[PDB]
Amino acid sequence: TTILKHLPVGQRIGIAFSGGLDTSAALLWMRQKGAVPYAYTANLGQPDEEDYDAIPRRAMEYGAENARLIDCRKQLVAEGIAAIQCGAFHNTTGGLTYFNTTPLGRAVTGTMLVAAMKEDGVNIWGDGSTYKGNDIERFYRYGLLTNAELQIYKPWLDTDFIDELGGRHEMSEFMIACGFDYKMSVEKAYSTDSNMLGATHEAKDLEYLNSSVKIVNPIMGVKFWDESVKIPAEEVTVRFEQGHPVALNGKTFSDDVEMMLEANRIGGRHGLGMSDQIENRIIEAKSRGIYEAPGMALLHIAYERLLTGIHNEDTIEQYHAHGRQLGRLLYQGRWFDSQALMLRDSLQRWVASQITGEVTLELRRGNDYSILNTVSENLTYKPERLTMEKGDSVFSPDDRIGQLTMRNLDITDTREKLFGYAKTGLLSSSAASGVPQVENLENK
Amino acid sequence: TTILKHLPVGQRIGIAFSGGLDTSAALLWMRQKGAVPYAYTANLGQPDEEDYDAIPRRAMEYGAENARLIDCRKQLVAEGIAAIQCGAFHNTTGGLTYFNTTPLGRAVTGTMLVAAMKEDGVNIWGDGSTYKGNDIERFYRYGLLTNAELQIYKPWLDTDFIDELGGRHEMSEFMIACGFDYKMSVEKAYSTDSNMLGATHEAKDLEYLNSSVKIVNPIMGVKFWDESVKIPAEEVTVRFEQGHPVALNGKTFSDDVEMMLEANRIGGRHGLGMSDQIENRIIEAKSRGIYEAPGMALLHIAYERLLTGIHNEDTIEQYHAHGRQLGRLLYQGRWFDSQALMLRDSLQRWVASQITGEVTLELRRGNDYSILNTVSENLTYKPERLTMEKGDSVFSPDDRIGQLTMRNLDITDTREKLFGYAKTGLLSSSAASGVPQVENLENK
Amino acid sequence: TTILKHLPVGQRIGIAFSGGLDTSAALLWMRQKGAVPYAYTANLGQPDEEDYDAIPRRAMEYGAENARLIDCRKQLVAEGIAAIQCGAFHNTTGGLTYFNTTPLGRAVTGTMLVAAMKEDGVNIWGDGSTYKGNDIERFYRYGLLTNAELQIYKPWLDTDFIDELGGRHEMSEFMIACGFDYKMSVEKAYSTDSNMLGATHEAKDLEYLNSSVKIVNPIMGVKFWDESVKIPAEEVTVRFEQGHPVALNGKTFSDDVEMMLEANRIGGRHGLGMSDQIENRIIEAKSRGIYEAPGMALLHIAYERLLTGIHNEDTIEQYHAHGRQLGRLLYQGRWFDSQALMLRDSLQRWVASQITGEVTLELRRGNDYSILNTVSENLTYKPERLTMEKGDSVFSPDDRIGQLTMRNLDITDTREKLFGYAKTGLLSSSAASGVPQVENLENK
Amino acid sequence: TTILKHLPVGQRIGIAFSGGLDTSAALLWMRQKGAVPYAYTANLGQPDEEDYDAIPRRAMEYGAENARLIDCRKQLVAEGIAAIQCGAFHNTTGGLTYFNTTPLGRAVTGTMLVAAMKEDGVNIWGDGSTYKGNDIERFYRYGLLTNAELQIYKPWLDTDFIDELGGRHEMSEFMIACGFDYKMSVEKAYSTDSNMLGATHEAKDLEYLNSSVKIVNPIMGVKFWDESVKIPAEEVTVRFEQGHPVALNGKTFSDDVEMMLEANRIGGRHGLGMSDQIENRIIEAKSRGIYEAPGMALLHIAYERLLTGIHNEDTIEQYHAHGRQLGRLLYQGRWFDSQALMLRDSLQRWVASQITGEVTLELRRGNDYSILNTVSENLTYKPERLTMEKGDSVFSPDDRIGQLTMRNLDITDTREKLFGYAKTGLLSSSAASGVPQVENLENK
Repeated sequence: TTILKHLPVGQRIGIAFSGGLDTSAALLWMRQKGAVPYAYTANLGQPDEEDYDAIPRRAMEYGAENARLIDCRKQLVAEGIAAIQCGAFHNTTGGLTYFNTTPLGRAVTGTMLVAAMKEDGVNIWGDGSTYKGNDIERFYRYGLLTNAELQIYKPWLDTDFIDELGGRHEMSEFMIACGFDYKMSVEKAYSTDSNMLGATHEAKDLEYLNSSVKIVNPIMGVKFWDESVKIPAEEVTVRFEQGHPVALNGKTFSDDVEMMLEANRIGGRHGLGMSDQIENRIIEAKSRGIYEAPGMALLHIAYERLLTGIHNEDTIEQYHAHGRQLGRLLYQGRWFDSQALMLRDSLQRWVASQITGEVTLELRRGNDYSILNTVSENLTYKPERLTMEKGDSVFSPDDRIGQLTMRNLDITDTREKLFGYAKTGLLSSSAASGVPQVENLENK
Repeated sequence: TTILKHLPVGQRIGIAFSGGLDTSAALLWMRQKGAVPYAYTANLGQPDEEDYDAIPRRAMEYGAENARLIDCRKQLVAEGIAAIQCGAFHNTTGGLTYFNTTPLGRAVTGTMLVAAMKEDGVNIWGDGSTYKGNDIERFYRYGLLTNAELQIYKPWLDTDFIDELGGRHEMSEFMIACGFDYKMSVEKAYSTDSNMLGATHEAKDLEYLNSSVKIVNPIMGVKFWDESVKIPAEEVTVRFEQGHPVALNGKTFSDDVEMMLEANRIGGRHGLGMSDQIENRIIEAKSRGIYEAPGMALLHIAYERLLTGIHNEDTIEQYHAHGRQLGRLLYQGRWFDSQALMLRDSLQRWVASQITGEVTLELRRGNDYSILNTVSENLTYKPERLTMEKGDSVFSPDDRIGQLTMRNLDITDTREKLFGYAKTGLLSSSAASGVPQVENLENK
Repeated sequence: TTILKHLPVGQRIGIAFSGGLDTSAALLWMRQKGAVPYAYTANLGQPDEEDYDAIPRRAMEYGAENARLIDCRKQLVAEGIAAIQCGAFHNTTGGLTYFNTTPLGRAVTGTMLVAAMKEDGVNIWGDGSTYKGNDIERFYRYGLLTNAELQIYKPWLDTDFIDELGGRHEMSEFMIACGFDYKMSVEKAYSTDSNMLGATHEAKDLEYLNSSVKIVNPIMGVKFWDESVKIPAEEVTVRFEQGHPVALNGKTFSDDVEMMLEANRIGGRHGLGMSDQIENRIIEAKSRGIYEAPGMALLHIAYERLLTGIHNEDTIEQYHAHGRQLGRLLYQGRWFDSQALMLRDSLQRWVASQITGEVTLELRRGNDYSILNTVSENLTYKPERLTMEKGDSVFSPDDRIGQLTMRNLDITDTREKLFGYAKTGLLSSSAASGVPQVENLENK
Repeated sequence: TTILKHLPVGQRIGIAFSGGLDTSAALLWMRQKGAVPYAYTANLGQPDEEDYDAIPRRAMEYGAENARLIDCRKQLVAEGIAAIQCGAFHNTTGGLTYFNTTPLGRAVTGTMLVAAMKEDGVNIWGDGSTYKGNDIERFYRYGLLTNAELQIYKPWLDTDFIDELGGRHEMSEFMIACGFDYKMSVEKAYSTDSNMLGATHEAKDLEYLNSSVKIVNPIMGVKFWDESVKIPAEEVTVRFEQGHPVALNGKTFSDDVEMMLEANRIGGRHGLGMSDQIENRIIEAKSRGIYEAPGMALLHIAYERLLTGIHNEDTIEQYHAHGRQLGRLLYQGRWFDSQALMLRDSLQRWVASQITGEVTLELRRGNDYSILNTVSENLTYKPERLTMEKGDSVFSPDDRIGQLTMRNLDITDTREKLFGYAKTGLLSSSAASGVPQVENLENK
């Protein structure tokens, strides 16, 4: 059996230990009931975390056999950069994009923490991810891809667990009954999950479509919708070498994690990258979220502007189509499946490899920015190529006339189709007024 | 022969008469050389045109046999609304979109003015569209689809024409030599083409990638990048009935043209919808443009937000894929070809028909706005459906466990593929650190 | 609760009564245990059924409250024709195709029999479809789409049912213990499911990949692989009007069911349309089947040959892409979902509507046939259009030279990309020998 | 200027010297008029060529400065194998496929012969490919990608050439007037172009759709449609290692050219792989051809059968979609463009790399064959996985019930859409009879 519904007494069980009430109470309870819990805390460069080292120590205090801090920043940023290179984003509204930051975080922690558990002889993961979300499924696959012998204990399937730690208040009472003066965090009107690529806000009041970003206190940027917050316009340069982001404002970095942290600071000052999406969950039901990803947004804008100046139309269209499809697979927890790897590897090799260049932007408030300059030794755009100024052209007016004439047979075929569609009722006429009129409900 | 290189003396020739120097000098010249020109001016609701009635009168004064004002506003707005319903936009940069406003305008005028010419027994169109642009090709097909017997005279293929009206100065001198005290318009640092769906700015200084929107004086909106321009935040509501935009700020309109003019006013106050694109022309070479489309942008944002709250994932993905493909066909001048009609009709019938609802936005500067509310009697998003509050769920925790178990065989297959790809060199390992590592250049 | 695990005593329960041992024993058992079963038999024009009227009478004899014969032939053939018009087939191997005949049959019976049950005040369906197949899921959705109040009783979830009717032998013993001298059918080396569109053979010895079509006794055609079976070559004509198949061998029919029965006879004489597929089930695991669909294959060949002579390339490619996607949705039981309806309606309206014409074939053995003639008043293929004979061409040699020159800028860009890819290691060189060499494992 | 319309007197000009009347007369004429022609003959393993060495000697006799035999077999077969691995075939009719053998041949010779010319200081190619075909465009790009300084002389643009060598008879008379007792080949009712991957037959009587394969004398196989030709059934095995075809009938080869020649012999004995296609040319007008490719067909069937037993559904669908798109690019002469390389490299790396296995077939006549066995150490199909025999399953009946329940919310949404579409007129009803009825012309 892969899924365990009862606490495996006397056995080693791993817990992805965040340090919050849920994992603190669960770890203490698992130790108290006879299991041997091992805690693993992922360093994800969370914007609202200032003391990762204190977390494993809290796990030991609550009963962990051993507690480790697993650094996942390097891997997280590497996958985030791959996602930018592939345009692996599928939830967009009016062009505004969610950068799939939670899905990227899960691909990294679901594999890395289970690998750390395996290394320690821990083959059971006590994962509390809930039954209505996407993470329960993402963690299930990533964990099993990493350890074929993995078993997953879902505490909420254990009646003994539910009877004692059924909610926040029960858990708080439990900690106190166990001798720990636990202090709960201040309640918010929504729930937040974050990593150094982005933050997601959902649930509670954000379940209502008449709530908006205004109820959120951003953790990676400023409240740009508040007129009293001063945000001076700022010029910023983003430079890539073979698809890899290497410099911001003319400066290079010791590693990609430092680069991403600076991208976040720059975008954050403006509130760049925030969006509000209604999305389709893996289970085919909709949820709503508010998102932040300042650095990812900054890199995305510059990367796409260079793409438009370097690649041909067929290639750009394959980037958009394959990237969206890849974004959906990423969201589904299938980032390492063959159908995703084949799209990601393709886009990195043939599209991203040629993205060498620099884009200059002026950032103002929120998503309001302007492109100021675009340069690249690989540009196929050239000011002289299609200019009507001066002269000297690769093709002549007579050449274009020949190209137009080559369209004649197909134009005749299309006209004949218009007559055919009018005869079969799909068009009112192939003309009337001149413009063909399609016969459907939207034709007023 | 379809294309004529010599002025057809003694024959009727139609001219799409804009009223500018080029069409004024060409019409006068064609009359002077023995042809019988007929002028057709399209009323396109251009933002920078205040006196359409004066244009046909100027055509008569310069030599037109007859001059007509053909109203194309109703048809233009109908096609613009269809484009919104279909998401028929393919040039996007970092999510910012060009609304294909010139391609829509050409589909309407290329067919309507040629139909008006045919009605008057005019079977030759003297069209000066240039040899390096997209319009020469769009007009060629739309014209021939409308009139199988159409011939197109390209003045720039006529050496006599070039010898006399080779440039702006030659044309100006010609008007004066012909007895007309012609007054040229003030020169700008770029060229503009517009209609009531949008304005495009290109050429001259905009050919350089280090020029930006700041050199443009917007004609449909304000200079939002200028801090001295005051733009108060504004709440706006956009309501649709079966995919059709029917109310703005709770008010309905006498017709769709009035609706679009109000959408433009609202978005215009904020500079909503402006973008800067490097695009691929039909001839496979790149050009650069600055675009305005305030009303189209406002409707697009609201339409997509409703789409995300109403349709399932497969359907939304077909809207994005088919809409982009349709946008490319529209740009190519193939809006009435079978491959475009089949996508447009499909999206209107099955996607747009269910878009009944209202979206509330707060518009600030440029593209910076926030979504404040989303309502629809057709929403499939419901706050109660996936909430962890209260209780009562359509599926249980045990149900989700079963769904996860059904993934086991495919998860095993994927793990086996990871081992297989590591063996064949595509992955460093199926793990190392835990995260599979793809073997390509972007892997640092 | 939608799914019921216990027999609903005293309530009306509908059974899709095939007349075999499984449904005979289940109906008798349900009556014996206190339920009130209503039997519904679908007339699907099964090739191996000679007495549909006897079935409802057998249901009454075994305990049915009422038993009805629901004719589904007209609807089945209508959906089969729609599938041909849309090329809604996704499981192909080396070009050989499975015509999704079981998925079409389920869409029709899942909706029609539940509608018949609802009409009779029966809101519970006792459906034995098994837990490992595709049908359990197809019937579940089609049933619930038709009756929102439907509950589905799965007998195999009832321990009392399993204890008594656990297998074929137990069921046979049960019938006898209940007073019925039941005579089981002769056992075969595989299982068969059929309707007038096609027959599927799977399970038992067909689970082994070293078994082949040779172990199957075809029920819609002859054993064409057996040299001793004589099959004279046969000329056949298939004619369509606006996408609808109307004549075979110059003869018309009283209705589409008669047409399809004749198509099956013609193809059947040759064994046309048989295939062997390894396919992916809805649950993401593979199964193997042997298939027959003589009439569907005959119509498919003629329809596609006309498509190639009538439609442009973009349109043909949309037919292939959208048709495959639609085939997958059909297989998933999503034939009536928005994402499927939008593809099916599109293809019927814009692709099928223009398919008017006739194709002549010579059928020999199995899939070996030749196309002998293709005619259509809508052909865009014309022998004179691209012939090098005589003369008179719509475009001239000079015109083609101009069209070639228009490719120059993009050719330069591609060459530059080849140099760029060689520099970044994706190509060995942009040349070596002359042919660019891609750097991957398949490059020997 | 890239294209030359006049013979470049005193300059070196390369000719792709086939040895037929056209290239013999053209080379002699070019020498006679003052140019310095260099002949290049591609060894393409043509099925109807028995003496390649005699060709360069004939070129010298007619006036070549130097004449070389360039072996292109290794490169041709490498690209043919890549095409099989990628399913790069887009012209299919009823599942029957054209294997893009001419497009593959042109990609290889267009680059290799121009590279050979460049190596010899020859920067002008006298290429007679005609103005109405696809090759003029394929050769133009492949040549210019290989040599940026290439100029192409089209003899048919030279009036002096046309005046003297306007047709077959004029050319024959020319050879004789120049002192060569030239003997023309026997005339056929169609034209043929071939290489070791396949042969194409077109033009003359094949321009008429009432002509058929029966007028063709196959050059790579037998006349399988002729009952008097005896073709015994034959068992054949095809084995792949990591996507590469390595053994036929249990035997390996010294190189891939020998392997392909044996594949051709095996398929040829049966006439496997012949098809008749109406296709869309690059210029958007249709042509008709008869095709042969026995070896390619044999490898394609085995490769796809293994694909279906090894890869998941998303991956197989990407293979079909990306492969067709790649086939169209190959046909267009864009095999080395970024948009093609990105699809080809992707499919080779992630799809083909896992195709290790062996398929056994029984070949009979033409396309009539049966699959007899399928084996692979990489199969994800397993007879035990979904069998209802014995027991022991990875998922239980209860697990499937949970998976079904997870569909409930989306099923409700779809039902609601059916009601919505009936209300807006797209469906007659969400039911009537039970089956939803789409409101379009094909609904009888």
